[PDB]
This record gives sequence, C-alpha cells and structure tokens, in this order.
Amino acid sequence: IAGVADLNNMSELGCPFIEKWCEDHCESKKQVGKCENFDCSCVKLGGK
Repeated sequence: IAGVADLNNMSELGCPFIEKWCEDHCESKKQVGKCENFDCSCVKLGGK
C-alpha cells in the first residue's frame, strides 16, 4: 500500500484541480507549492 507503485507523482498535470489548494497552503508558509495527486508538497523555489 504505502509504496503505491506509481510514477511522476508531483506532476501538476495529474492533479490540475488540486494545485490551487497546495498554492494556498504553501503561500502561508512562504513556499510556492505543488500537488502529488493525493496531498500537497511545499517547494521553496518555484513559479510554475
């Protein structure tokens, strides 16, 4: 279960309705944010 056996996880093309919510959280943290198709991840450098 926890290893998932799935590739390219943090591509926003696999989570394009979720990238919005990750930007909203990581913005509060001064990060840019990205989605990993189940949760979010806060990249400190970014800009799409």
